[PDB]
Amino acid sequence: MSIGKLLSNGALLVDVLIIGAGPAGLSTATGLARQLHTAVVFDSGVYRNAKTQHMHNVLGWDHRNPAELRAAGRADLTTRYSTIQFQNSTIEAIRQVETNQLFEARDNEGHSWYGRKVVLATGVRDIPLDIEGYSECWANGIYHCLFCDGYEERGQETVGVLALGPIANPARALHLARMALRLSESVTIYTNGNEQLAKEIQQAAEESPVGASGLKFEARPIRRFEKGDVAKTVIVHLGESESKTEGFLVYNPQTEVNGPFAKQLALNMTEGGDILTTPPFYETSVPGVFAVGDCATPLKAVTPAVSMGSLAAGGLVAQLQAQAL
Amino acid sequence: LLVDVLIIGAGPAGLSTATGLARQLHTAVVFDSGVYRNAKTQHMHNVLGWDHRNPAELRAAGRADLTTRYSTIQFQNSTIEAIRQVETNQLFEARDNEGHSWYGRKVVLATGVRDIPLDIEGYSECWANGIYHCLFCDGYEERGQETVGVLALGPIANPARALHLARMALRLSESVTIYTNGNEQLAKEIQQAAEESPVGASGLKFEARPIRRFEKGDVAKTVIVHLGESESKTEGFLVYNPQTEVNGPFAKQLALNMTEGGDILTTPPFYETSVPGVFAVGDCATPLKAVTPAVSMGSLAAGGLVAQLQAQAL
Ligand SMILES: Cc1cc2nc3c(=O)[nH]c(=O)nc-3n(C[C@H](O)[C@H](O)[C@H](O)COP(=O)(O)OP(=O)(O)OC[C@H]3O[C@@H](n4cnc5c(N)ncnc54)[C@H](O)[C@@H]3O)c2cc1C
Ligand SMILES: Cc1cc2nc3c(=O)[nH]c(=O)nc-3n(C[C@H](O)[C@H](O)[C@H](O)COP(=O)(O)OP(=O)(O)OC[C@H]3O[C@@H](n4cnc5c(N)ncnc54)[C@H](O)[C@@H]3O)c2cc1C
Repeated sequence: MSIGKLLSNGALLVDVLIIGAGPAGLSTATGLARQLHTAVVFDSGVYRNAKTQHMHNVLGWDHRNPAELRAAGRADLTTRYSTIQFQNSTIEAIRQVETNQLFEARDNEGHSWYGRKVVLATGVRDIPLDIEGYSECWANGIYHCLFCDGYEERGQETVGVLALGPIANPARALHLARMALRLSESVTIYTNGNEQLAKEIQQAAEESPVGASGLKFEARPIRRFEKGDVAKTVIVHLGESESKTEGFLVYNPQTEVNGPFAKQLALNMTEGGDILTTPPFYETSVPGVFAVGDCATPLKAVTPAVSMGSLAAGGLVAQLQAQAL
Repeated sequence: LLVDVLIIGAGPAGLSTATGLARQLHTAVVFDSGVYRNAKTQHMHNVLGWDHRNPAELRAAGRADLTTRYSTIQFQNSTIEAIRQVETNQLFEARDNEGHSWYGRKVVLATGVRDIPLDIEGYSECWANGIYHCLFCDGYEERGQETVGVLALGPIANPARALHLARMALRLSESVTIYTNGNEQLAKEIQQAAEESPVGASGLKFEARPIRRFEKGDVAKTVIVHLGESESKTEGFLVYNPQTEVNGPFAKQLALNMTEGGDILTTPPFYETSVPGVFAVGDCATPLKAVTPAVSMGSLAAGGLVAQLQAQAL
């Protein structure tokens, strides 16, 4: 290579291997660059929000393409700084060769990279509902985050909430339905064949201080989703032969962390599949390995991802400067 | 005038909070007295997508985004003098410097902090101009020094803080002198801690003489530190993270729990204060005083506000 310190195997050793060039990884690299620390940032080119044209709820970046944030971040990292190296390849394996001290990353081309520390910023993959038409409607009628979307489609007569998967409880369903009520006159909560749940959600709503006004409950099984002709509408085909048109649908899917690294490094995971990290610096259960962004928090958004990246760099700088080379 | 949220502050923290609320069509009045902690700076660093940009540009973009595409966020360029609760979590009243009152279901305090100067002649002249508080914020621009100083005074007067800063300053300078302003016991403790640490004390010097005054040098960001009676040392720049105090009387008026540093005590995931319905975000509510945490706090605060407004009666 051309940056870092030589090892006995013939390779150069950088301070940090950052696996990910979304906002989380780019923000981590941003902090390191301030203190002249070296990093190889890997990018497989798989971004969770690749299906979108417009970012929201990111201060100063309203309605901008998420690709623009990544481009600005990359430009900022190579223009006034020269310690940050970008590698467009997919990491297939990571191993700790020395405790907290040396890590090896191997890519899809057979090439090896060495860092004193590792940052996992691989993001997550959204798991589709096994229902016909779901894939056509995802991020195009079915929305997961009403801070991220929904405002553009406000003023509806009726929209739906899918109380399925992780939304199949009164807390999540009601929180999402009440958010949807800001955007629609009426909200129908779909339970896909769970009457008991529909009853639980209704009762919880009726028994809550604000009540159940504006809410509809649909317990019938869902046969398929059809992308309606107009705007972001989705026709939900229920039972044998009835259907209903909704302005759009709200569903926050189950996710899984991208890459095999939690398995390979035996990193503690959350019940939800996320890599378990602890504030203040978001170090994982193996020292010297950090995790930031979607792969390491239930707060899966751009501003928390960038914040995690900054704080991780603070911790990395501390470790790099306090620990013998 | 009753809105959902009275937001006191239009820095990154307040603006981020408003950005969140606007997505869900919640109403807010954002107050701005026009006093920003980084008012003295031309170049913001360590904020993804904004390297070397003017911090005023971030505030301008955040304001423009909110006024352009959203209609539920109001801005008031006035100073708030007093806030009080009218009914428990039900209602808050903010009184401005013109004797107008505003009512909100909730309140966000995003007032920032004021950096307390050292009581040493010449400090004021050298602040953010030779004396730097955050080596992620600055320092990189003045790299390649022969010598720089760390002021191990106030909150930096302990081996951990002094060594952490000194090792950061060593990235930017051949040598770092740690000043203890007359505390010889501290100088020795810092040296031993460095000497006994895994990385050692190489590149560090220790200066325990009392500091009489700071004189800003004519060249670049240099500061002449006047020691003893007549002796002096010229540094490339000095590094010191000051004690801070929250802006505004609101933590006192509402009797909000404070941290041991004087910040408003808040807790993730939503940064609500010790008084239900009052939130605090950004510098006034965290020891992590930087733009990206301030912005993230604003977003999460908006999530908690959104949750309460929609689960509680109007
Ligand atoms: C449809 C949709 C819309 C959204 N809209 C918004 C919005 O408006 N506002 C908002 O704040 N949030 C939004 N989000 C959430 C947002 O996308 C995430 O919070 C954010 O992208 C997380 O950033 P990250 O860096 O953690 O992961 P990502 O941005 O997904 O980046 C992951 C990086 O890791 C890399 N990677 C993964 N595995 C490997 C490997 N083995 N080797 C090398 N590289 C690897 C990828 O190539 C990629 O570069 C949206 C999400 C979705 C699905
Ligand atoms: C010299 C210097 C350089 C810095 N450089 C960087 C950097 O490069 N990168 C970085 O990330 N961070 C930097 N910081 C830290 C950064 O400035 C803060 O983290 C950030 O400004 C916090 O934002 P905030 O919204 O919490 O407070 P502020 O940005 O200070 O805004 C506070 C708001 O509250 C308002 N307000 C206060 N009291 C009242 C009242 N009574 N009525 C009405 N309104 C009121 C003010 O008018 C203002 O609008 C720097 C700080 C300093 C001092």
